Amino acid sequence: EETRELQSLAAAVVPSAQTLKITDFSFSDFELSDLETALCTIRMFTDLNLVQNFQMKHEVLCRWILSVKKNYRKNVAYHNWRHAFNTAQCMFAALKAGKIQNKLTDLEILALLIAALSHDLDHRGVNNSYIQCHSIMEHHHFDQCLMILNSPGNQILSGLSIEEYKTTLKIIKQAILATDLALYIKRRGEFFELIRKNQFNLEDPHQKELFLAMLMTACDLSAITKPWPIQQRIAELVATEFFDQGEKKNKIPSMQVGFIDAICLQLYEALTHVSEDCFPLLDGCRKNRQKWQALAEQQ
Ligand SMILES: O=c1c2c(F)cccc2oc2c(Cc3ccc4c(c3)OCO4)[nH]c(-c3nccs3)c12
Ligand SMILES: [Mg+2]
Repeated sequence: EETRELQSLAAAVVPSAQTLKITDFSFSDFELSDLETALCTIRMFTDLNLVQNFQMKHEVLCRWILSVKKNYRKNVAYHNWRHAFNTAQCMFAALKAGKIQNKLTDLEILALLIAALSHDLDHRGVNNSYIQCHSIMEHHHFDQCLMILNSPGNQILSGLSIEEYKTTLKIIKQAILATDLALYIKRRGEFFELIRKNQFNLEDPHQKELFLAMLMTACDLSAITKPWPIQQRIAELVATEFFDQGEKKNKIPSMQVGFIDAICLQLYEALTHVSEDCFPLLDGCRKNRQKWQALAEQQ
């Protein structure tokens, strides 16, 4: 039963962030059970002071994490719980190892972590896009997020005041909507020009919101930064979703270089200017570009 999964999770000991390796940008989840990802997720909340500062009951958080996990589709090859889990893991690593934690409020951190885990809820697959611009899919991901956040027993934000709740919901909404790459493509120019001119200032509310959005995209796409054998396997999953609805290997390397140049490099370059300790994401992205390019030239 589902409630048997909850007992095991609620009862278990949550090992530290160091043991779980969740502070490392190089993190991988291929060796982890579903239960183990749920533990790493508890430790993320815990070591960001979110359980303390917003008074989350253990039983509620556990049930919430499991509800979230249930609302991804495992038959979808890439856009599933593991991608969401990894996205949140990258957010955690960017906050701790990347030293972004200090540049944000606790409400912003809570919203990003929840948004990261929720940002692709009930995704059907890039191909399976039959419904019934304005970023329609991300609106549905947020609706799912909200539906779970309001479910009996899953209300991890009950400890917030009414004002804190509405702010956090606003930030969560913005953050999930930022994972539409069309919005990323539309807003990134400003971010890059504000970093190029040395005019970047997080005290400005508009520039904070813009940064929260760019951070979300950095985490969402961070599989492109992983060590080569991890990257290859995650590329393989993406390909299974893009093709097989669940000669081929000729074109893949060139596309990966195309995607890195078009979307990824500038973002990770920009993020590194904001905080130098996020360099490993840029570095890992460059190393993967080198490797795909070598394959693209017929190695
Ligand atoms: O995460 C993405 C990705 C995305 F998020 C949103 C939109 C497009 C994307 O394309 C991606 C490629 C390029 C690509 C495009 C089409 C393909 C393909 C590879 O293989 C088969 O068909 N690589 C990755 C990753 N690779 C590693 C981690 S993320 C992709
Ligand atoms: Mg998405």
